[PDB]
Amino acid sequence: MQRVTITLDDDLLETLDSLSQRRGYNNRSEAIRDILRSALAQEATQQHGTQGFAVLSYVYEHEKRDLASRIVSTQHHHHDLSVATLHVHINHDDCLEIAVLKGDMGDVQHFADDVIAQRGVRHGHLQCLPK
Amino acid sequence: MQRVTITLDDDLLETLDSLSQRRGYNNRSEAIRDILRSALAQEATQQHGTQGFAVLSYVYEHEKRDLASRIVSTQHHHHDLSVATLHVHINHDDCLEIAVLKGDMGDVQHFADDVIAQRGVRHGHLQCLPK
Amino acid sequence: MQRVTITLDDDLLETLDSLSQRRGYNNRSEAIRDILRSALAQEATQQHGTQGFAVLSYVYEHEKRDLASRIVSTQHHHHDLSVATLHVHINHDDCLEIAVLKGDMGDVQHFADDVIAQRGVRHGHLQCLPK
Amino acid sequence: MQRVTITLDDDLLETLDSLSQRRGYNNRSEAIRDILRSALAQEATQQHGTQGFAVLSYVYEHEKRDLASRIVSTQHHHHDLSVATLHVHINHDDCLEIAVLKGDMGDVQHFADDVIAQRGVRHGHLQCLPK
DNA sequence: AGTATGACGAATACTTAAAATCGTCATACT
DNA sequence: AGTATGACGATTTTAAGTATTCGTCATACT
Ligand SMILES: [K+]
Ligand SMILES: [K+]
Ligand SMILES: [K+]
Ligand SMILES: [K+]
Ligand SMILES: [K+]
Ligand code: NI
Ligand code: NI
Ligand code: NI
Ligand code: NI
Repeated sequence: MQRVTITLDDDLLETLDSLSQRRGYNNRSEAIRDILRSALAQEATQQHGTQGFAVLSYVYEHEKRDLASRIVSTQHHHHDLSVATLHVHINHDDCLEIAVLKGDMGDVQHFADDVIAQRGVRHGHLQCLPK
Repeated sequence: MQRVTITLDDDLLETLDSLSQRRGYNNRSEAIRDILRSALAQEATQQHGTQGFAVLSYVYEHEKRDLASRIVSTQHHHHDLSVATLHVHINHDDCLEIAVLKGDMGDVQHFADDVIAQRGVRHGHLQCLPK
Repeated sequence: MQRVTITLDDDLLETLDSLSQRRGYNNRSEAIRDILRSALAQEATQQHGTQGFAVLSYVYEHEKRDLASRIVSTQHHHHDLSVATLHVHINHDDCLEIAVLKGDMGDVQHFADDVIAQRGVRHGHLQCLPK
Repeated sequence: MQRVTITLDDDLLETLDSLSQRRGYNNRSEAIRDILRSALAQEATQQHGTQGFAVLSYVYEHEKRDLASRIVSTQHHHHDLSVATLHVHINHDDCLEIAVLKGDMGDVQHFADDVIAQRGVRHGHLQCLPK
């Protein structure tokens, strides 16, 4: 098999290990392998063509890599694809934005990842509602 | 923080890396992490004790007398969970409502149900975001 | 850009400078500007062909079965002037709605009126932001 | 009397002068004096006591003065007076934000100023709805 | 009185350089 | 297989410094 080195926040790591231990896992590699495999398999994306509405929601640290200042530009670039976005400051560092999108379910998907992917933007998620 | 090495079958890794490039993160580490945090969260939102946030999105028509009226009511019902609610008038008689909620994941789920029910609520979807 | 000097009575200036420090701007120039744009943009809305954005806010009781799903219907009549509408649930029966509107300042003021009307809408206010 | 030099955008200055001319004003200093005096005198501050809800709404170039990330930062500083904020991208450069505030009408008022005073935040406006 | 401008400390925008983190591999001990 | 690290380029943070653009007061013209 292949080796791979990932880098995790201390908290993430603990949260992960313990939870892997309470499940009967004696080795991380298995543990993680099962999750990747699982969540990876149960996947699906948006067919390019249909139009409609989408609801992109996600959390992120506004401090990390001028994410706040950046996320906006990211959107203003396709400002003809954003209806509005609702923000909710959940604490000094973290933020929970919810963006309503409208247009080519394709462009949407893009713009979505143009966000979600960013390092320091956890729990990304795009929900679609095509005409 | 922390850095770890795991081992996964040549097969899986390929599947993972496809995702890395295919959908955004040209970073294997993040890809994993985001999939790791998905995991922890699921098996945290469906765990006794957890509190947090949540994004309940749904559609419905403003043409039914016993549809648009109830929603708001049954929502004020537990107005201690509703942070706010963005609403869009997609077309002439259809509404796209997104409601951000906050509290014990339990009640929250409950609260979501008592909303997706009210006949006329289509595509109802809950997205939990623990602490 | 442009820089100008004006002359005002010792009296007035003192009143202005109190405002500068008292309420934010520790900058005389801005203080003035903001007050100047209030003036202009005011006698800019009450005019012809004037188009732009507007923020219609108001409160009401959802308890009244003819007030809850009553506002949404009116808004759906001008679903072409509505962008989105944020809504909060102050308490068991109080609603705080904010409707962001775009279009011609006429139809808007119109629209607003209709919504300010529907008996039971208190504190109703509309702010215009011409282009 | 006292001399004072303010700095204005070219457009602002023209918009202002012409409008001052169409009103029978032969000198700017009078024109401006009258507006300052008026709107200034016609104020309405908030006392540190009454709690309630507020509706702060403004526009601002997100690239100017790092506003996008600063605004956020400041709000996260008073992240307890903030319920939720609705953003709307009107164009590549400008943004229309609507923050719904809650708490001691006095702090709100303060906070609101910590947003409106900013060079780069035009048409700022606070609307109060106490208890 | 009402308008323009010079002059210059203060605030903000651009560049540029060094320091601290992250993302992957590869080697090495369990 | 699993897990832990050194090594090292790519990505971000900080710090630093210079060119601009502001905000006001002072001086001078209209
Ligand atoms: K991410
Ligand atoms: K609430
Ligand atoms: K609409
Ligand atoms: K908050
Ligand atoms: K301002
Ligand atoms: Ni925030
Ligand atoms: Ni609607
Ligand atoms: Ni309500
Ligand atoms: Ni914007």
